[PDB]
Amino acid sequence: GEIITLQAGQCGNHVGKFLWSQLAKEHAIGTDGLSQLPDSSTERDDDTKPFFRENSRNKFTPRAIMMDSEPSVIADVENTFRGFFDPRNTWVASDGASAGNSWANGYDIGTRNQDDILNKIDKEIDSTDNFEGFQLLHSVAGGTGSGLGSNLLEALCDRYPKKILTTYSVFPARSSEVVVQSYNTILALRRLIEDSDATVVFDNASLLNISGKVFRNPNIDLQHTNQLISTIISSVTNSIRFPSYMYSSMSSIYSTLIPSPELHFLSPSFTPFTSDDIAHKGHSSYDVMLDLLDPSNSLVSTAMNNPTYFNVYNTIIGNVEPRQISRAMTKLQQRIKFPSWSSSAMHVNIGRRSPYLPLQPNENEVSGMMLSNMSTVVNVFENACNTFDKVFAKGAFLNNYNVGDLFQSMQNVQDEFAESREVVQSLMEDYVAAEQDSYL
Amino acid sequence: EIKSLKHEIKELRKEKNDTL
Ligand SMILES: Nc1nc2c(ncn2[C@@H]2O[C@H](COP(=O)(O)OP(=O)(O)O)[C@@H](O)[C@H]2O)c(=O)[nH]1
Repeated sequence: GEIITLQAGQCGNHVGKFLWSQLAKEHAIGTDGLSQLPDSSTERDDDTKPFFRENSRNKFTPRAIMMDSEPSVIADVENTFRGFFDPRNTWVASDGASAGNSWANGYDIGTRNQDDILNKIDKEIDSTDNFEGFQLLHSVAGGTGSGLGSNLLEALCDRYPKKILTTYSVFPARSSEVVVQSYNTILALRRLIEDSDATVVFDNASLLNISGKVFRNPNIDLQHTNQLISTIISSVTNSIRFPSYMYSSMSSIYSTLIPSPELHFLSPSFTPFTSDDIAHKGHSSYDVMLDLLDPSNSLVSTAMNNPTYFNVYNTIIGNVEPRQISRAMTKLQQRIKFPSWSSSAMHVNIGRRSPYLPLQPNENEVSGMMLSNMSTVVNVFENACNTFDKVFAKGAFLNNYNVGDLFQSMQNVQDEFAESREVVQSLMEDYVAAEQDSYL
Repeated sequence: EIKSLKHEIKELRKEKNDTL
């Protein structure tokens, strides 16, 4: 089962850089792309193929495709990792969109160059045999990045019906100049609504809070947000990168979490034990399962008032004791609440620690993370909706950026924005209907 | 954002000096 990763935008490129750094340091690859084991004759206890390609000279090539419009930022990853990434997998533009532009120019450029991108992804697909699905990594605030991501997602979903699509979206924190970024994000969401099968979102406020809580002298920690995102994705993909008893595919993971394709919005959580002062707050799996329910550990700043849980799936890595998890689940079934029209959905995915990094092994040291389906996910949507619910009327500085597929045709732009807001309200209504227990 | 990036680089300098 091969997974094909795609990254969009400068933020997506940084996230991919940190992610591949963590993966290489966990699989003992290094900056060159050679084996770090003293003897190559011995067998391994994992499978690197689902994420890396293998050649005759023992060279590991990451099957990642990065998109960009200004090659200045995308060259740093190759300048730090010499010969690791394939230079033919990258794509760069020439005299495209403006700095900080809307999604419109990026979408136009994507529809212009979607042929060569499709040919490249096809020539990268034909390199393997057992192909499972795609992964996308980007943000909704950036214009060109979100446009290219939306175009590629539409192409993938309407060309490949039997392949899974999982997306990672980065959302900006509540600020002043984000009035236009969220304005453009409103329509960028449209593609994630109908095309994405599984998706996770990240907010910058909670990331900065976790950074200020963990790292010293916290001033600006965008790199630490990248580290947290990479750690979350690596802990998610750990259960497939290292074989286990039950879970060996992304579909088996997502089947126990994603209901009918209108509630596939998930919120992640992670133990303060990072993966980059780390020896503290790592007592036991008991305390991990306890503080996994802490709202301060959530990756999105939400409110604590009898939260409604649809599905919960937690993964714990390390040497775990059964009695701790037994008692933890025994009391969490009483503490956590869920709607009465469904059944309790809580799952554990005890995994394996990487037997290739010189870790500090303890008898009870473990780490943990948890994904959940929440109804409070609509709050981050309302935080952007209330902004443009009152400014779109005049549109003085909104129409200047030419937010639309056509130029100066405000009628079609208004039609697109109206239908986007209507489908957003439809998602909100579908969520509140399941929350209100109307079917009961 | 340039000043923010420079101050992140200052964070990295302080960390590497602590390691030194
Ligand atoms: N995930 C992530 N996102 C970031 C980070 N730093 C900034 N961002 C956001 O990601 C967006 C990326 O915009 P981008 O597509 O690069 O704009 P462009 O340079 O004009 O193409 C910005 O609007 C930022 O708000 C980071 O460290 N991680």
